[PDB]
Amino acid sequence: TARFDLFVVGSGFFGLTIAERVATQLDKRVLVLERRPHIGGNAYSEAEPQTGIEVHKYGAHLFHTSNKRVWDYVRQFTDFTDYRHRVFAMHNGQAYQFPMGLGLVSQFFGKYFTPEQARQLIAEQAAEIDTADAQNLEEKAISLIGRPLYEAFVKGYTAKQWQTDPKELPAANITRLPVRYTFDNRYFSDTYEGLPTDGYTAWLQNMAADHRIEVRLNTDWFDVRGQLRPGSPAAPVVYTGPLDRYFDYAEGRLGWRTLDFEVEVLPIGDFQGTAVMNYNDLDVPYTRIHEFRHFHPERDYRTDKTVIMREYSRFAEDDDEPYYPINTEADRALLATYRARAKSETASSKVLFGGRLGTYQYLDMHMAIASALNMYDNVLAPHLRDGVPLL
Amino acid sequence: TARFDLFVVGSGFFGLTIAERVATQLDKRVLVLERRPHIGGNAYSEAEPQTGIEVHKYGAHLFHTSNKRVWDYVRQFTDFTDYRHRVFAMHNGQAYQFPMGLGLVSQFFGKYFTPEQARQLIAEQAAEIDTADAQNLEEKAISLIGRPLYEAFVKGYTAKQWQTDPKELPAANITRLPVRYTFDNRYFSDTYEGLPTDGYTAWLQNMAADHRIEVRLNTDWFDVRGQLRPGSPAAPVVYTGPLDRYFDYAEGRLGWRTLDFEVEVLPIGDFQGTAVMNYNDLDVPYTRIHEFRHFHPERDYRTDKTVIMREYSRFAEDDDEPYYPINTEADRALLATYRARAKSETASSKVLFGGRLGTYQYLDMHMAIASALNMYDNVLAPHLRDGVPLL
Ligand SMILES: Cc1cc2nc3c(=O)[nH]c(=O)nc-3n(C[C@H](O)[C@H](O)[C@H](O)COP(=O)(O)OP(=O)(O)OC[C@H]3O[C@@H](n4cnc5c(N)ncnc54)[C@H](O)[C@@H]3O)c2cc1C
Ligand SMILES: Cc1cc2nc3c(=O)[nH]c(=O)nc-3n(C[C@H](O)[C@H](O)[C@H](O)COP(=O)(O)OP(=O)(O)OC[C@H]3O[C@@H](n4cnc5c(N)ncnc54)[C@H](O)[C@@H]3O)c2cc1C
Ligand SMILES: O=c1ccn([C@@H]2O[C@H](COP(=O)(O)OP(=O)(O)O[C@H]3O[C@@H]([C@H](O)CO)C(F)(F)C3(F)F)[C@@H](O)[C@H]2O)c(=O)[nH]1
Ligand SMILES: O=c1ccn([C@@H]2O[C@H](COP(=O)(O)OP(=O)(O)O[C@H]3O[C@@H]([C@H](O)CO)C(F)(F)C3(F)F)[C@@H](O)[C@H]2O)c(=O)[nH]1
Repeated sequence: TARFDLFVVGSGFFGLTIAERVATQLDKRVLVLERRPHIGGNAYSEAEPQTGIEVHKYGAHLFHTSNKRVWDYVRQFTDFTDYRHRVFAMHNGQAYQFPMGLGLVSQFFGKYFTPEQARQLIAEQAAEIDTADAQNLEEKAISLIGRPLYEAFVKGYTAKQWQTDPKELPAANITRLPVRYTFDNRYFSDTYEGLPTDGYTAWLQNMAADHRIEVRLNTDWFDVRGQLRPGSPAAPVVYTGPLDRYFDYAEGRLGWRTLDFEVEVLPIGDFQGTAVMNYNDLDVPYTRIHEFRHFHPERDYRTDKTVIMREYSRFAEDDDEPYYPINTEADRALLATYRARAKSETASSKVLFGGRLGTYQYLDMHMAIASALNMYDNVLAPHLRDGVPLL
Repeated sequence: TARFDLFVVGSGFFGLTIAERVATQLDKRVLVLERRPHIGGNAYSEAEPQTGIEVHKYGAHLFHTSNKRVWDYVRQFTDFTDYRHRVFAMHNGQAYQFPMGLGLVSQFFGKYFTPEQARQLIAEQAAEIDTADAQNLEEKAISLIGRPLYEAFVKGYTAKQWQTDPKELPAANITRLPVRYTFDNRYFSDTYEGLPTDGYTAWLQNMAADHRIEVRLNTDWFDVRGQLRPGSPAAPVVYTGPLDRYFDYAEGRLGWRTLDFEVEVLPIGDFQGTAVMNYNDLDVPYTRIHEFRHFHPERDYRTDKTVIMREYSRFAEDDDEPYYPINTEADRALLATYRARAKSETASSKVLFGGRLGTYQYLDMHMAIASALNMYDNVLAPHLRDGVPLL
């Protein structure tokens, strides 16, 4: 009678987490529908033929979390390396330590500042706004690093990445970056961090490995939901695609940013001597450059070639794949509307919304996985197992 | 009849490794004689009363090795943290990335150099000498980092640390430092690295914990060897004290360097924002400064106080404790003599020589432990177990 117990739209970390938990902990059959030719969403990786180096096809993916439960969960499917992510910043022909630390300060200001002297210097340069009263990105950034540093490393980068007035961008975007007064130049500040030892695709394939999970690549949910759902009428639907696209943009177009990549194999062994180099100056079109050999130093790749990737940012069109939610005031207002329509869809046909795209949220991998675990624990499992309504 | 099966002089890592292996693997009674009030030699650590921060009393101790067997052995007695040692260098009022890397190069030379451009620049500045033909420290350093960088970060530091012409110092001293053309500023380049989770003293106390091992603090071997050895005539002696001091300096005085430390608790939470800051300029008397809170960031120490330690270097006197072997041509010549007298002592009264002091070798912890394992495997064990002579 009932073919599946649950439909999941999208095979990203949210979708796979949901699909894995349901199938493995509740002994239920889950159908996962993926539009792309591969699973894993933007986390999908692929070895470059010439060099053998693993390439994060949709931009650099670095896993990190302070959530012990998430860390323990993800380690069920993959090992993690010793890698600690660091970023350098290119400004006026000089490579700077990054982000905010004694390294960045001493370089940019020409002399060594003690932790105490550094705190005083920034406090002076952050006088025009206090951190608590920070409404947007521009105000919050200046309140944390000061206007001179904001001018040189934030204002330009933010322009290329968003093409939106920094006074209209959320403050949460800039607070993704740690603000320190030590020489610690770790780009993240979570307890647990590392790269998947055998790569991202292996990790992802292990999450969807269970026999009760079926994944259909090259399949849009909208093309087949008419045919599928009557086959399993009681089965709920977890949707992780673009939230506005789901309702045919009937309330308006949410602001998204999309990315274009240029992948190039170079006849030299080392291009920039580090994994990610940010480009903060507007005299260059790309936001940053990835050199993927530096992601996995524990592996010994060939030393005569190397793979680099330039990252370009622009507004997402109707045919584009959305990467970043812009989340301006207008966007947040429009989101509130779709939230209501999504809330209605949950009660009318048991359709759930989650993930970066499904919630218009600037989510990372760990945040997406944690979110999926919460939806499983508090919503999905009680429904599928104990009959409880989804609301 | 026979009280002990082996005498060990000195409770450093060599001595303890020897004592542990013999007692634990051969079921033999070992007496360890320590002159100091504590075990562990220079690796002894101690919590500072006000702050609670662990202080490496005899200078910063960072464990690292590429030897899998050593790593597996030491982990039997302690856990290791995630710590990766990094050093910054102070020169003309600016804090530099260190050692040789794209960080140091781009800072000191004012602009960003690509890995390829960096290799070319140094090759030009290292033209006066090729690395293979490097006889001493000065020549080897210039051949690896170039004369301008040698002038600014090596020549001055080496003067304060050795007070000896760099043309008379061994090349092995400068090759302790990694030479890179990436942004990797890890001060070491071994596979395994970290700090003892519960501190060095706990680690050391676990190695000497066995009931067949007796350690006598506050005891000089020379004071009691007359009384002890007839109590166990068949028992060999492993000596890890100063090699020249053993023979009453009868062949001459080996050149040593000793260290003086200044420990100060400051009413601020952070002094330099990093564990070790080198001071390469001669306008300051100390070689470097340690801030021990940065050694263990995983621990949460108080943020209103901090412990720092200034390191001063000088020649070791007859009453001083030797830290570094200088190993000049004259020193190596004198060492050859003591080697012969030591070789004679092995055949006349079964006295072995090992460790940093006992062999006049610039040894690290892992090298000292590896050395002790080799002496156990190839010399001590066959003797104590299979009667084989020590030669
Ligand atoms: C450039 C970049 C770098 C990042 N780096 C990091 C990092 O270093 N560390 C970190 O923790 N996070 C990072 N992130 C964030 C992270 O990638 C996201 O959290 C992650 O993609 C979460 O997956 P998601 O489940 O929200 O689904 P997503 O992976 O965003 O994709 C889900 C899938 O849904 C599918 N789909 C959509 N619509 C349909 C449909 N109609 N029918 C069928 N399938 C559909 C898509 O094919 C897509 O594959 C980065 C993001 C970007 C853009
Ligand atoms: C400032 C400094 C920093 C260092 N940092 C590192 C580091 O970061 N990482 C690393 O791997 N290595 C480091 N080292 C090197 C390391 O400390 C040595 O390898 C280590 O001390 C090895 O111990 P050892 O067994 O050779 O004996 P040592 O520890 O040098 O001491 C042995 C003991 O013999 C005892 N003794 C001597 N004579 C007598 C006697 N007549 N009677 C009784 N007892 C005697 C002494 O009391 C002494 O305690 C550092 C060394 C110094 C000086
Ligand atoms: O140099 C910078 C870096 C960030 N920012 C601002 O901060 C915002 C968020 O930065 P964030 O680094 O998290 O951007 P992201 O693409 O979401 O993060 C990604 O950036 C990669 C890389 O290490 C860093 O270059 C990454 F690892 F893939 C990432 F962190 F996921 C960004 O939109 C900018 O407005 C700057 O202004 N300047
Ligand atoms: O900045 C430097 C550093 C080293 N050198 C030269 O290199 C030689 C050896 O250096 P090395 O760092 O191993 O000296 P060491 O005291 O044996 O090493 C110790 O130095 C500590 C710290 O991190 C680095 O400041 C340490 F960790 F404790 C150490 F590595 F054990 C030194 O004698 C100098 O001649 C310089 O010229 N300049």
